[PDB]
Amino acid sequence: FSQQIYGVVYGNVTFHVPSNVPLKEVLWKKQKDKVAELENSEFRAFSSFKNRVYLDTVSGSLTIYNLTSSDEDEYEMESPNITDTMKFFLYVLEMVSKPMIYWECSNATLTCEVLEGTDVELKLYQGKEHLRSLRQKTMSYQWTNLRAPFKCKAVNRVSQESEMEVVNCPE
Ligand SMILES: *[C@@H]1O[C@H](CO)[C@@H](O)[C@H](O)[C@H]1NC(C)=O
Ligand SMILES: *[C@@H]1O[C@H](CO)[C@@H](O)[C@H](O)[C@H]1NC(C)=O
Ligand SMILES: *[C@@H]1O[C@H](CO)[C@@H](O)[C@H](O)[C@H]1NC(C)=O
Repeated sequence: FSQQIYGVVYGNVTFHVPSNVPLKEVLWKKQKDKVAELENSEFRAFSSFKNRVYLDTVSGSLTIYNLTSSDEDEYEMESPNITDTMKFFLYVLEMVSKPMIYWECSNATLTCEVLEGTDVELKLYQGKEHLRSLRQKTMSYQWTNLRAPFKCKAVNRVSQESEMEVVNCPE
């Protein structure tokens, strides 16, 4: 088992583990270090996870609260009567802010940019047409026409915001 999980800074995520036969004990590790456990009928969390994790005693599912970038990592769940691995790679992303659109009339160049966001992609549209996408926080485009306004969308795994603007240039 392997799973890709996307969380937001300061938010939380739950690593859902197949719930059938209740687990008697369960151990969660972040890389090779202990995160939390249900051992000998007692619960305990370790290091940075004390006070910010919840462990489902039935399924063994782990919930991590108040995510921070350091939390981005591979996590593994183990239980005595569970043969196979339960691996989860958690990515912690900051949400995108609203994109800004500006232009230069002289060289008919339109630029879109966005300040905040992790692994952001900017997508540009004019009318109902998707003109381009770039995995960057700034993207420029030389326009051929101004028959419709431009829409720029900033998107990442955990969020998205867009801005729409009409270009004002002398004909
Ligand atoms: C955990 O995140 C969810 C959305 O993913 C949110 O509804 C909830 O408020 C958060 N839990 C806590 C305790 O803040
Ligand atoms: C989350 O952690 C940050 C510091 O890293 C701080 O805002 C606070 O300790 C936590 N926030 C909440 C709502 O628990
Ligand atoms: C002109 O267009 C180029 C790209 O074609 C761009 O790099 C530049 O910022 C624009 N503005 C000016 C004043 O040249």
